Amino acid sequence: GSAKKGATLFKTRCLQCHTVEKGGPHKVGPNLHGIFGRHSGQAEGYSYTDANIKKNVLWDENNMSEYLTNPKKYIPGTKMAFGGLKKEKDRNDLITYLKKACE
Amino acid sequence: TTPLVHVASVEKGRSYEDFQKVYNAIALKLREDDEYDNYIGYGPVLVRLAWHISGTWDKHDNTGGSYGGTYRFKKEFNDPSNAGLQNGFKFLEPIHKEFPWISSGDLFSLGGVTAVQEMQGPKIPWRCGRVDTPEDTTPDNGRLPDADKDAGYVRTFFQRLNMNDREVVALMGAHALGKTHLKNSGYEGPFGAANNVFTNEFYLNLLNEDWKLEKNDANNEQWDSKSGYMMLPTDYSLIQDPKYLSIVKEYANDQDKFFKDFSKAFEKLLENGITFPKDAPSPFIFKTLEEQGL
Ligand code: HEC
Ligand code: HEC
Repeated sequence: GSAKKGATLFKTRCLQCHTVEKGGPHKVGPNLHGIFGRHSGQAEGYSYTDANIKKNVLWDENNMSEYLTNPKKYIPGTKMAFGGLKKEKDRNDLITYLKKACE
Repeated sequence: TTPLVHVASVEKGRSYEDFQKVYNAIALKLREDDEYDNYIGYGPVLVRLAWHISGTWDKHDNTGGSYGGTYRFKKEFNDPSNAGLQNGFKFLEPIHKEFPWISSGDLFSLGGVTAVQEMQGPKIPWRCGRVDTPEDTTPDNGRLPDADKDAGYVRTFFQRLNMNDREVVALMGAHALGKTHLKNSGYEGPFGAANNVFTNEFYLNLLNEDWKLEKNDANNEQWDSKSGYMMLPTDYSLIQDPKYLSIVKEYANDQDKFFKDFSKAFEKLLENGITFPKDAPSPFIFKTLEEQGL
């Protein structure tokens, strides 16, 4: 996918609630640094819903795609108020960008 | 000659299944045109359009309101208060051509309901029957509220729409959606975090964020949070007024309650000035794209 297009999608649809940089501040949602290959609900300092912790999944590019399609569907009771990326192209672009941005 | 009365009249040979397909067309276009306004989508502007075409109502002589579909005429179209709603109108344009039988008033109000539902808001019962009225029935400009006011102004203004304290606080929760644009209203910035998902964040943000009153690029004064949000003076006055403040805390602690009250208030808003006869069908609750499998 296009990381630069994915950069735009993050800036307009994610940035208001999430930062990507290492040691970046918690906001509406948790910092997403090192999010891939980490268990859900494990960002230190952040207060998750227990539904997010109960889901208990190591985040990878496939479950991220499903989650971002419909967050309430993948994790019922989540407090992430996000409609969902309904275009697979945008999910591929976003995840591509997020892959490196939060390394 | 007797007070002006607007009798709901169902579009000839149209029923619930017909309006679901209009709903579907609106909802699908909402889903697919996701780039508008930096990926906010058309959701918020459709809600604003529905409230603006309804908010011209005057309870004292039944002038204005959603019935006549009078937004389609230039006098109401070019209302400075309505700047930006052209986008919502052009959005609904291809849908109107696909369903030319639906009245302008029915389409505008249905767009708002669809938007609220698709944005995961509460279910809003909706009634058809609005009928297009001539161009001289169009309300004069200036019937919509100003932003640089206080709670006293707000309470007083909504008397004209027959809305009480709870209904006002509920309806204002719609400012969880979308943003202000400088070239439209002289105010700039997102109201909250979730721009196109219907939540009770309006109430939570008012109470829990740190706000400061400052001048924007239009030299208008608005409340800005350190978290990057903004609120109009009329919005912030809901925590400056004691009676408003109680209801604000209520909806902030209970989204379910807020959804219930908003649904009532919004439908009331869209139906003000309308007389529904006895033969009229029961209000419609439309199926979202989500529960249709999309
Ligand atoms: C607020 C308005 C948000 C927007 C827009 C987006 N996210 Fe979010 N996110 C938010 C919250 C409050 C939470 C926690 C949910 C809970 O139940 O506790 C989340 C969660 C995530 C996660 C999972 C993090 C983890 O399990 O540690 C991810 C990976 C995530 N969010 C990413 C993400 C993306 C990619 C977004 C846009 C495309 C996005 N979020 C929007 C708050 C909000
Ligand atoms: C039931 C719905 C509703 C009610 C009631 C309502 N608003 Fe809003 N208004 C909206 C929505 C939704 C937006 C965001 C539109 C967008 O993002 O395109 C908005 C945006 C605005 C804007 C900026 C529009 C722009 O594009 O710059 C102003 C100004 C405004 N509202 C004023 C008010 C005032 C003042 C009141 C009451 C005293 C009020 N509104 C009540 C729904 C409502």
